[PDB]
Amino acid sequence: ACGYSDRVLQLTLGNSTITTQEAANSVVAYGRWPEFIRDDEANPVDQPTEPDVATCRFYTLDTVMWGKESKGWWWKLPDALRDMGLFGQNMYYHYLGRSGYTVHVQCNASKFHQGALGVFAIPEYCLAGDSDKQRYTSYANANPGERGGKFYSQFNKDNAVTSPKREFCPVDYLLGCGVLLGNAFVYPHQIINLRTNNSATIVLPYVNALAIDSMVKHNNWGIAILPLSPLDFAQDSSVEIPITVTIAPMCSEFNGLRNVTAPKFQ
Amino acid sequence: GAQVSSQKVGAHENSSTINYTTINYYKDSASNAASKQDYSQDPSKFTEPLKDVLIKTAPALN
Amino acid sequence: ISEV
Amino acid sequence: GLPVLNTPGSNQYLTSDNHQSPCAIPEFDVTPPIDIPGEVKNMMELAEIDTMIPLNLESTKRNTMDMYRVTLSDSADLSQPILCLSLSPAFDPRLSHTMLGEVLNYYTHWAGSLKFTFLFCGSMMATGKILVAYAPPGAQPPTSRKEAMLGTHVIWDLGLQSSCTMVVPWISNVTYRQTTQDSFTEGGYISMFYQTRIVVPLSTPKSMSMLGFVSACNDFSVRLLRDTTHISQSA
Amino acid sequence: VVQAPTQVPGFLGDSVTLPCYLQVPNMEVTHVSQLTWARHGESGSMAVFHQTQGPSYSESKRLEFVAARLGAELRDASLRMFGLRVEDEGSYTCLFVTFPQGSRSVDIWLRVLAKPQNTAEVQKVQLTGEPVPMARCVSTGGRPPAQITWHSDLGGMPQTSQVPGFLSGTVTVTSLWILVPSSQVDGKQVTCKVEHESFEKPQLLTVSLTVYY
Amino acid sequence: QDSLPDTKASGPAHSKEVPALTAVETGATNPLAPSDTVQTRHVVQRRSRSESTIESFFARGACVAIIEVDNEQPTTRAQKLFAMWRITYKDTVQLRRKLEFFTYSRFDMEFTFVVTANFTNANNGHALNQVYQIMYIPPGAPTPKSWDDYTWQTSSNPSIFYTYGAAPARISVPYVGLANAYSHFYDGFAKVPLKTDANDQIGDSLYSAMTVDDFGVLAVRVVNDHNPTKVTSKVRIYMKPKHVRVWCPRPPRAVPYYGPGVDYRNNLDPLSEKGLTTY
Ligand SMILES: CCCCCCCCCCCCC/C=C/[C@@H](O)[C@H](N)CO
Ligand SMILES: *C(=O)CCCCCCCCCCCCC
Repeated sequence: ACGYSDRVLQLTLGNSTITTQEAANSVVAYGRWPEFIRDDEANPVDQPTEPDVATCRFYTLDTVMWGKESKGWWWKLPDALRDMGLFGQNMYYHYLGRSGYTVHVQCNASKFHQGALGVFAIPEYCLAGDSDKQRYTSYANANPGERGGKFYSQFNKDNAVTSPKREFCPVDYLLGCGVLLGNAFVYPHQIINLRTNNSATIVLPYVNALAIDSMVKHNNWGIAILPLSPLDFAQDSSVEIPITVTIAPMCSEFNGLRNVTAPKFQ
Repeated sequence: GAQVSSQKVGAHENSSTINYTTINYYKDSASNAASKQDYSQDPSKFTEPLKDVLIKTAPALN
Repeated sequence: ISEV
Repeated sequence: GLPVLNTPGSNQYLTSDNHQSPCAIPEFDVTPPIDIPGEVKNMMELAEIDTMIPLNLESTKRNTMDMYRVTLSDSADLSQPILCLSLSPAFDPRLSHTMLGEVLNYYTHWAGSLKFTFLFCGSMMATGKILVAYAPPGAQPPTSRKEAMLGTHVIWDLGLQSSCTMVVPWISNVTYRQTTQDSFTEGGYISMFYQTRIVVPLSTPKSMSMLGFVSACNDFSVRLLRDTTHISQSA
Repeated sequence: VVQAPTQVPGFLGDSVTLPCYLQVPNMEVTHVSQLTWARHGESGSMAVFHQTQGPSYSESKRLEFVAARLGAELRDASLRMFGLRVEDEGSYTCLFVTFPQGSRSVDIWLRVLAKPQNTAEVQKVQLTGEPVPMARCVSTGGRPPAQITWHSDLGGMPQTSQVPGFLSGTVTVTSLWILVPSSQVDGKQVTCKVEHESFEKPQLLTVSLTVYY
Repeated sequence: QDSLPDTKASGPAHSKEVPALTAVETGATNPLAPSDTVQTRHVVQRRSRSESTIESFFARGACVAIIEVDNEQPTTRAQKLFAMWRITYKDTVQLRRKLEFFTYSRFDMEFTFVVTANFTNANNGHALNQVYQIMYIPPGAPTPKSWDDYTWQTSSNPSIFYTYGAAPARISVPYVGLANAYSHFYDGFAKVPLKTDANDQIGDSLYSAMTVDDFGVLAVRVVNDHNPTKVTSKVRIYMKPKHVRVWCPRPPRAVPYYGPGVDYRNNLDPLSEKGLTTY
């Protein structure tokens, strides 16, 4: 009658609002909405900071382009937001930090384009390395920030055993970690199938084996976007359309304040 | 301290609730055997983790 | 004892 | 003949088991107890007593009475730290042999808050203000007062109350840390800097010792009993 | 198996390395392969080189760790202690950890100190009889005193008195001088042999004489 | 009462309720039952899922280690008069793969030890029955440097003294994790390189590893002094998780394991060939 649809949503957090008119409902991972540490689950004893609206708001990462030969993209959280406004500052000034997230992936095209993206949110997304040496990807390479990384179609082993790259080599049909991509659907996910929807919204609780941890040392969630069905349009052979990822911290609390961490990335 | 529970009987002799008895002999619960009387749950958190869960007879996209 |  | 069936484990000897065994001297007339002062019920009671920290393990000082003395003076370089120490209470060489460090070295894991108390042993005419700080791990270890004051800290004013306590609050990711050194369970940094300087009048010593003490707070516990590396025996 | 060669002098000043080699047989290769060093040492219970993934400095600020770490090798690791004071011995140990049997190794230790320096000076004028011409064999800077030995060419040697040790900064100093009496020639290869057993062959310093009028 | 739901009888349909159509884009699985798309009869269902509970899926001792230890004259060379094993489930593959259907777990652990021995030399007399000491050395405790040094006094570490030929030894251990659950996967590092670090080695650590020593080691020795003939033994260790809870399911490992992380190397082609239209 007045017209509410699970295809049209507005998300408002802090000073930021997102609208979509072609959603496919939204996922709350494992059925758990984010929340703060309860006193009976608390572990550091100092009073936490809870920046609230200053950090729990939508940050848009740099857009990536989906073309016919794209194999996929991945980001880790909190890493993709390490340089985002006051979320990054609080993350680096405190030994411990905890946060849930709303992830909104945006990709519009037209009624004559086709393709389907799988958007998966993976707890502890360990990725495989590029060489004979095990567990050797370096901190700077494992953590690309908002730039994220990419998937490949095959294992290209780094051979310069002299000046090893120490990078991940995520093969796409193996989900970058030795399992088959088809089973990634056991993880919280949505599909952006261009004939049906133009966005995916997934709410992520904080998941870890601890109530709070070091955000600088450990990524809690990985976001993997892979073309389940490749992009195609009319009869053109080089169609490209943007994919934009907007993520908002939720229920952020931090403990253990001191001087700022300055990681060496370069 | 004997716990008495019912067995779920498979093959029946040509002879009812058959029971078995358990006593824990150690103070540390890690020493205990497994009771294997385990409850289950709903798969929904994995099969339907949607903010608006819709009924299967209705359209998924309205 | 305790039957269950 | 009660029918019995022997399970795995039969006839083993586990040195941490807890079983009954026949008494070799039956009906012995045991001497009854008397009330001796000083009974202890838990090893953590000993970790709660302040014991003096060997803070100065420089070459010529370690293993002498001088390992317990840190020199303060009115001409010290005010920009430099007075002392620096890692929060590894069973492993850092300044903390591992205190009563707190000796008890933790019989356990694999520790958790809780700790308190450092410092005693000024200058004359009554000496004054000064000192900043003592704790930086939870993960950033550069403080090299200046400017960095140290951004973490947990106490500014001590010297005066009639001779001593000052800084509490290092339990701030940890894991629920228990390891007593060996491990970066995964590292505890952070303690540093101390002059806030103003030691000032004395004429005819007064310009240098003096400071002594430091450490003990566990009431939320501290240890678990997983293990042998210590602090005693051995040769063949 | 454990095959550590480290019984090292060890030179002071400093500085030198404190190595640890564990050559690995050979068809049952070793992991996890973390390496621990325990001093000997008021060990309660740390002055430790431990290396899990990233090399961890258990607090003795004056340390250098050089092994192909954060990856693996495994361990024929080298340590270094500078510096530069005689933080001596005592002793040091080198213990490894292993998935097979090898959460174990061997204690292995040695020396440190201290080499001296030498020069020769010869004067003054001969008004006899019948002492000095005079050759002096100065020996500066060596706590374990260097055995200075004056010899020459003839039986005019039995005459060799010593300045004992009035020690400089931690380090002992001496001067042997001769005397050798009287009279004329230049002219002989009178050689002072200063030892200490460090460096190469003992410090052999040959000189002349002050002949006057 | 643990049986699965009964099938309801259902008949024809001609309606606007369309359970057969759905949109998997939402992230949900369509909860259909056969009576949504065909006519069914009533069936009183008696099957149960008793054997696929988390406890029953893990309720088996699985081999995780084979430790070899000898009893012979102490020579000067490298021998195996005692052996050390770093405790792990990643030296074998079968239990590793079942645990890794999940990201986190919490359980007590039962260890059963099977010990076998044999002669190696045709004959230098015989051997009297051997007793084995299996000592647990937690991270930080002193490790033995020889088979009879002082660490074997075991005043605080727990040891099992097992007699050859007795029933396999068995002990239980509580949940001993430092966190509230064991992490089967850790996307992170134990150290972070900082800009002010003196060199790059200082902040370098292995990807996805946590503590260095993890749970410590088991040190095994034969307590007997040597006989003239050499005797070799193997201790096989079987782990069984009990009182098990698990969280966050994962795809199972599909290509061979290559080390303790998730790295892969060969046989990256798990699926065989089959024609699209071949039954
Ligand atoms: C006398 C024999 C005593 C044996 C004592 C063994 C103690 C250790 C039990 C460990 C059970 C390990 C299960 C695995 C946990 C790992 O997944 C994770 N890395 C922990 O975060
Ligand atoms: C509940 O336990 C009531 C009493 C049960 C009586 C039978 C006990 C059998 C022996 C148990 C011994 C445990 C180890 C001392």
